[PDB]
Amino acid sequence: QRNEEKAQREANKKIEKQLQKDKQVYRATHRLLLLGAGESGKSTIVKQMGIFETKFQVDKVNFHMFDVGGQRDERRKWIQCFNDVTAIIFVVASSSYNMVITNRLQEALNLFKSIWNNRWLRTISVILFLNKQDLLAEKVLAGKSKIEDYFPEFARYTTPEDATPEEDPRVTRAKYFIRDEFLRISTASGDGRHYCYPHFTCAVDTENIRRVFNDCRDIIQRMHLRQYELL
Amino acid sequence: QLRQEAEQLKNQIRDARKACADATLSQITNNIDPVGRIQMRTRRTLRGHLAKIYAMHWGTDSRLLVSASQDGKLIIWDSYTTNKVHAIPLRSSWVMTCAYAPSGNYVACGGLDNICSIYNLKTVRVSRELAGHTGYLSCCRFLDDNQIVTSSGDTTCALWDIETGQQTTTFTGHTGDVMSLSLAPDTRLFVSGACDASAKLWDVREGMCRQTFTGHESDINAICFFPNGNAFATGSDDATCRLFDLRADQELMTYSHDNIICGITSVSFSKSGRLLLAGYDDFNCNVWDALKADRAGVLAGHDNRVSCLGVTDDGMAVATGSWDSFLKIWN
Amino acid sequence: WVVGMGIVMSLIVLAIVFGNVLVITAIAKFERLQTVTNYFITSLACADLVMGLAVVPFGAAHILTKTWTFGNFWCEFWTSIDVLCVTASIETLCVIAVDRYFAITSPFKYQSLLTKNKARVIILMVWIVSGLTSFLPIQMHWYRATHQEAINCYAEETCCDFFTNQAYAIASSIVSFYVPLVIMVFVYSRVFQEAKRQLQKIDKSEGRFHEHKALKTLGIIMGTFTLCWLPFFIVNIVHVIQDNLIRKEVYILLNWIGYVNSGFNPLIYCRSPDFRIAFQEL
Amino acid sequence: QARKLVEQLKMEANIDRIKVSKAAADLMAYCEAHAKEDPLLTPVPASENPFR
Ligand SMILES: Nc1nc2c(ncn2[C@@H]2O[C@H](COP(=O)(O)OP(=O)(O)OP(=O)(O)O)[C@@H](O)[C@H]2O)c(=O)[nH]1
Ligand SMILES: CN[C@@H]1CCc2c(ccc(O)c2O)[C@H]1O
Repeated sequence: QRNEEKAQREANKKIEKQLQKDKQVYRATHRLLLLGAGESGKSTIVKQMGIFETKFQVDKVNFHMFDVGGQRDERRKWIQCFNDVTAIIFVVASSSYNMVITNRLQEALNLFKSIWNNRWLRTISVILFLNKQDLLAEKVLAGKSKIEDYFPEFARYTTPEDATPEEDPRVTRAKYFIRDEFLRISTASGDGRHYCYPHFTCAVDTENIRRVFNDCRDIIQRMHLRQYELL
Repeated sequence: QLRQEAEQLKNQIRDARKACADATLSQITNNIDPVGRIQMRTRRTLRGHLAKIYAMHWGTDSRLLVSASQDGKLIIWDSYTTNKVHAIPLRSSWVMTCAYAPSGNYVACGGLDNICSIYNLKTVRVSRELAGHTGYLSCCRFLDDNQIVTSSGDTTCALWDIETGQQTTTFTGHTGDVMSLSLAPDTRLFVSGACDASAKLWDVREGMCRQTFTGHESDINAICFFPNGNAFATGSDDATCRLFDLRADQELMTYSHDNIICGITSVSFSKSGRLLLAGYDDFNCNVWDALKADRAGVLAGHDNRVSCLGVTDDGMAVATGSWDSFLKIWN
Repeated sequence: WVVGMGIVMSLIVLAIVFGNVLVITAIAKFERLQTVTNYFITSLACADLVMGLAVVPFGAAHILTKTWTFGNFWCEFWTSIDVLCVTASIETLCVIAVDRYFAITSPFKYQSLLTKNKARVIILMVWIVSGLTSFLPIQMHWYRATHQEAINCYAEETCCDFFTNQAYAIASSIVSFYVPLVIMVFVYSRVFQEAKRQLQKIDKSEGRFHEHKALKTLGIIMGTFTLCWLPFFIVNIVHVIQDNLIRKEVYILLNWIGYVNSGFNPLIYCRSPDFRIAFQEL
Repeated sequence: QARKLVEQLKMEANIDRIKVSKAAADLMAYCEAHAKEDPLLTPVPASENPFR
């Protein structure tokens, strides 16, 4: 009677003391979601620098990434669980305009549009990696394949003046056209609540973790600035 | 040729149940007295979860309950004195369901890792792990201490043998993800609602579907048995609830309002089956009248979306959980 | 004019108490407003409410009746409450500015830097330093002047004026209004720089498909506080150095203009959807 | 797959079903009979309420 009540309170105090230590670790870590178009080469990006999870730390900051391979369907009912993540990483193979496999770039664009316009992912940014740049450069330098045959809008495109090519002008024009194809979808739907950070990625890059770190820093800083009515 | 016969067979089934609609449930219960107005108040508030809450299950003793959260904990509460009894950390932080054994010795869990885990409360360490599903688990219910039924996102359900960890039987026939299930009071039949807007009635012992109901328009999110056991109710994300009768093999009544446009996350019945409690996407719960289809109360004490709801076996309290990491007891 | 002047002073008391009580009740009643940043706002609201309840009515009565009737002890108690409430309100704005500075400039370490216990310790320290500056020197007669007029003022029982020496006036000015001014200036310059650089980045990366807000917000925040409190803390230093340059009426008028600032804090630090919804619910 | 779908429909279509006037009456009678011990319909006194 009297002794039982005190016994219960003893166990509650021990449990509540453990939950305080767990809250410190939980609030100091950042969660990322990794997506792909099906044959985009996202496995290599993970390898170099049900559900698969990985942990890494840069500049004494803890990150923790999620990859889903146990579920493969055109309907993503589980996508509503990832509405508290810091950012989403989207990997797309940019050198697959001619591969019907209806081509894979159009499917990737449709997937990006579906993810962007979602009732739950309305405040989440996307870090976009445009993988397989060397293959794209080689195929563009090859005269046989023409993007305008598959993408008719390419017949009336010019390289932007405010560009930073390294490179023959043809491959730069192709890369910027492909990047703009995603940017035009990104800009229209959202208004300041989230942004997109496109990057050009290859199989020999080792600075991708720095890019993720900087993009997350920008995401949090912009979130705070918008919250304090300064942006 | 074969497809022609299936269309012909589906034609007579609609005609078979069309001649059985002598009247509607609404006409018969027009002379019944209204329930009136029902107002409830919060009695307890449970705190301690660091993230949003997906699952909740009452105990058979109507005193203890379990809850699951995205931060990776499985906390057992004491609803009377508001005291934490256990806190089981999980290997995977993505959890979608939980269950509490009728005897009170075990607790199950599952989620995005396609695995169901059983814990031994009275010994707390992992006892068994069940594998074989190719999709995320959506629900799980205990039949006994040695057998459990699970549903997953690979459009299949299964019955497991905990002692050996093997699927005794498998139920197939759905075309979309199975979202929920509920067992009969006698533990001989169960129903499942899937994303193809259809519900099915199965047989645990034999293992084949008996009847199919296709009244809804979109994905079915919740399902529950009538206390009698001859009827059940469903809830989809088109802001409608429907009541289906097993012996008549069709739909009896629809619960909807013109001021509601959000989806429905959970449903449950009262002790007598007169009241129907459903949780919505618009941050609050509503209370209906099963025999008349009119609103009788509103529970609006939550700050984020209500994801789970349950009623005690003795029917003294109602517990709800939401995405703001809080549980509330309404009496 | 006494009837008209008393009407205006009656509306000032009502405005201060009405806004501050609403903010305090809204935060406590609702669980979504229990953030760390709201503790500083709660402390500032409590200080402003104490000011409005304890300083404005008695000062207004003293001005209107032209005589002090409560004795030679309640005058000193009222002066101590006045200094304590003024000092502890300006120093909370500094804490809010530093909080925003740490939130924006260093986003990864913000959660570790600020904790509820740390917030409580900081607030208690601020209030303790405010109490040490007001009650301790005043109640021990270390602020007393030396000229014959001050001696007569202290001897009389119906007179309750303010006379002080050079050291106390200079020291009290700096703790209440000068150290906190440069700190917020330095903070907000860096905040503006960060906002402008982020805007430049967004324009560079996304310009073809498409700083008034930050400038306007910072201008409001700085201008209200500065225009309310700078002239008084300038004339406070000037009068001790030059005796005949400043009159008593100007001193009182500038002090009251400073007092008025307590009724504007809810209109500045409580504009957000979470606060507007809470106000609508109540 | 086509044959299995046709077989299931034939097996399901051959069942006996009662009219709605009987099922509605059964649910109404059950609710009327068991509405006595429904604590949610009629609030219980605070003496017998464990949560208050
Ligand atoms: N040149 C080049 N080849 C790549 C690149 N990324 C992947 N590959 C090729 O992909 C082959 C192996 O496949 P993975 O790297 O695992 O890519 P994946 O299997 O399609 O990954 P997922 O489909 O997302 O699971 C390698 O032999 C590479 O030749 C790239 O960025 N550049
Ligand atoms: C009676 N009015 C007082 C006079 C001096 C003084 C005030 C406020 C803050 C200070 O640091 C002061 O030294 C004024 O409120």
